[PDB]
Amino acid sequence: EVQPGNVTVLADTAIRGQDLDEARAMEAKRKAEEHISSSHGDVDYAQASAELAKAIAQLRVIELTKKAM
Amino acid sequence: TMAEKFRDEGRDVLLFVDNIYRYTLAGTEVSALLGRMPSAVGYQPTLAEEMGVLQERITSTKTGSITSVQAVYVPADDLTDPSPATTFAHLDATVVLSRQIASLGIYPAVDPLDSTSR
Repeated sequence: EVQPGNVTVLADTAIRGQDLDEARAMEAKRKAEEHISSSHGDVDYAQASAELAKAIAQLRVIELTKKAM
Repeated sequence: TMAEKFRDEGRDVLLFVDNIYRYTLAGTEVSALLGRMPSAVGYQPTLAEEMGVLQERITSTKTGSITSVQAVYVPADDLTDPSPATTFAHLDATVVLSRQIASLGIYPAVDPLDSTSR
C-alpha cells in the first residue's frame, strides 16, 4: 500500500495459497477428530512442575499442624 | 454397684459416667505414695488392670442389660496418651471429638474419620 507519503509492505510469514491452507485445515480437522494432542516445548516448566509435585507428595502437613481450615 | 443391682433384678438400666479419666488420674496421684515404680508417662504400673477390673463389670448379661455412655477426657489432646489408648479397646461405639472442628463453630464436633462402631 503506497499511500501519498508512506509506502508500507504488509509481508507475511509463510507462503500462502489455497492448496496449502486447505492442507493445514484438513490437518486441524484431523487432529481434533483423532483427539490428538501434542506436548508443549517448555522443558523448564516441566522440570519445575515435576519437582514441585514430588516435593508436595505425602506431606500431610495439615494433619500435623492443627490448622483448622 | 448401684447399677449392677438393677441389672441383676431383671431390669435394664442406663449408666452415665461423667468422666472415667478421673478414675485413673486418681490412681496415678496415689500410686507413687503406695511405693510403686512409675511407668510409661508417669502412669501407675497397673494402669491397664485398674481400668479393666472396672470396665469388665459394666456389661449386659442374660439376666438384664446395662446401656452405658462414658465421657473420656484425653490429656493435652493427645489421642495416643496411655490412658485413652488403653480405654479405646473397652468400648463398642467410640465418638472422637476434636478441637480443630469445634473451632470452626461446627457443633457437635465429632470427627467422622475417627468415630466408629462395632
